[PDB]
Amino acid sequence: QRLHMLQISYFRDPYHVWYQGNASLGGHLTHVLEGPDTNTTIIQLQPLQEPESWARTQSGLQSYLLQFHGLVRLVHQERTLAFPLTIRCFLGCELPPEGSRAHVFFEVAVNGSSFVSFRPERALWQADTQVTSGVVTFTLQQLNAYNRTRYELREFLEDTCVQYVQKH
Amino acid sequence: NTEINVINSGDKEGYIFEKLSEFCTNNYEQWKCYYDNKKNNNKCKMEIKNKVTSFDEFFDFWVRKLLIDTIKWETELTYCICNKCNKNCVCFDKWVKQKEDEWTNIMKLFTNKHDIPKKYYLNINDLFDSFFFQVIYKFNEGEAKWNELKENLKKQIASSKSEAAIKVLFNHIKEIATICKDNNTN
Ligand SMILES: CCCCCCCCCCCCCCCCCCCC(=O)O[C@H](COC(=O)CCCCCCCCCCCCCC)COP(=O)(O)OCCN
Ligand SMILES: *[C@@H]1O[C@H](CO)[C@@H](O[C@@H]2O[C@H](CO)[C@@H](O[C@H]3O[C@H](CO)[C@@H](O)[C@H](O)[C@@H]3O)[C@H](O)[C@H]2NC(C)=O)[C@H](O)[C@H]1NC(C)=O
Ligand SMILES: *[C@@H]1O[C@H](CO)[C@@H](O[C@@H]2O[C@H](CO)[C@@H](O)[C@H](O)[C@H]2NC(C)=O)[C@H](O)[C@H]1NC(C)=O
Ligand SMILES: *[C@@H]1O[C@H](CO)[C@@H](O[C@@H]2O[C@H](CO)[C@@H](O)[C@H](O)[C@H]2NC(C)=O)[C@H](O)[C@H]1NC(C)=O
Ligand SMILES: *[C@@H]1O[C@H](CO)[C@@H](O)[C@H](O)[C@H]1NC(C)=O
Repeated sequence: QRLHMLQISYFRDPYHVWYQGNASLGGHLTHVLEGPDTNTTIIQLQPLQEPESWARTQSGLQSYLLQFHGLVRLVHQERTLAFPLTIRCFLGCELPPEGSRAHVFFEVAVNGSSFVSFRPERALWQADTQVTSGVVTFTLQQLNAYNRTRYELREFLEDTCVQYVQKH
Repeated sequence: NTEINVINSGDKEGYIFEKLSEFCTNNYEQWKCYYDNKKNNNKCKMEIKNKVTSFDEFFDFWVRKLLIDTIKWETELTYCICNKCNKNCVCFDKWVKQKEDEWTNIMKLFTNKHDIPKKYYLNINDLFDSFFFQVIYKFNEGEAKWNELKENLKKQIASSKSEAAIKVLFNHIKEIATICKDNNTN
């Protein structure tokens, strides 16, 4: 079926963030994420992954959070963002019953409004807003510039996420 | 509190030696920072258009620029590892010493080993994750220069003996200046 992941990031200013998130396999809640940028707790509510494998997953998620915060700091330093600000990342993978290729997504909203989203076919990010701005253009330039934010991200969704669904 | 005299290179295109020309042959920023444990009002003051930032803003700028300049200097000094090449070598060594002084002055705000917040004392992995986008932005082939830097810091920690990325970085830059100075003999 599916694995969904939700991350809400509350920025009081560029340098401090409170994260609140969760993940669900099918209908129910499997993971919870909460805490300040420096000390974010990530938990699997059920022992889906063995200790070593879970530690590896936690490591990857912690690296992601540091990089995510870094991008927000960069956009602010280069283009100016209005704080306080909330960012919502909603992502996942869905395996059709028929057997076709998994549907994958990563949608970003800022202050409750659609902002950018990932398009896995060519591994590129696009604007979801019709309001053009220096902020949107700059953020997309950055997201579309690196292997990390393009190909590695697509692999997380199409490979890591899909394999996780097939396993549990 | 402390006084930090910062040698800030530009934010524009040019040779690092040319950008820091007056520093190599001798006009950069005098800061004053204030820090408290439970107080969130931790601010820095820029004297001489003078500014007031938060400590976190100043510290992010300082680390981000230390990382950008390291990469800029290393690419300029790798190109010649010539007359300006020996001059570039002398200015780099002068610059490493200047950056070590800046770091020790910043550290005076703490005076504790366990009590230096994780936020300002990140390991190699954390530092390289936190500053990925900020440093990478500046450079053509930035992703590769950043990975090269991380691997070289990882080699430094392996050769010496978890611990702060800035201290490993100082060891890496001090080594570049040593190789650099030794080569300027011939
Ligand atoms: C087998 C186990 C796996 C299953 C895990 C399940 C656990 C769920 C945890 C519960 C909490 C849910 C909420 C967290 C969701 C995070 C998603 C992780 C994404 C991730 O790690 O992507 C990596 C790339 O990072 C990046 O792409 C970082 C770049 C940042 C991009 C930010 C997105 C846009 C934000 C725009 C903001 C701009 C602001 C302007 C207003 C992929 O790499 P990898 O993990 O495959 O490893 C490759 C080794 N090299
Ligand atoms: C995301 O939403 C935030 C609130 O939901 C919003 O923050 C609010 O921004 C305004 C304007 O910057 C602040 O208002 C203050 O500043 C203006 C400046 O002209 C003064 O005239 C006002 O009197 C006031 O002092 C609000 O205080 C602030 N809201 C809160 C609760 O702090 C962000 O700007 C939004 N960010 C984005 C990117 O849309
Ligand atoms: C993660 O965050 C919250 C935890 O409760 C969930 O969000 C709620 O979703 C239900 C529908 O599923 C809505 O009725 C609520 O109004 C939502 N809350 C808010 C504050 O808007 C969410 O379902 C959790 N799980 C996932 C996978 O996102
Ligand atoms: C760092 O680790 C955790 C957070 O990652 C802190 O413990 C948290 O305490 C608050 C308040 O009691 C809770 O809301 C969290 O959910 C707790 N987390 C866990 C894992 O139990 C801990 O106190 C932090 N320590 C320091 C010194 O920052
Ligand atoms: C990015 O990934 C492609 C493979 O899809 C590869 O050719 C390229 O060298 C990678 N590395 C960088 C830093 O671009």
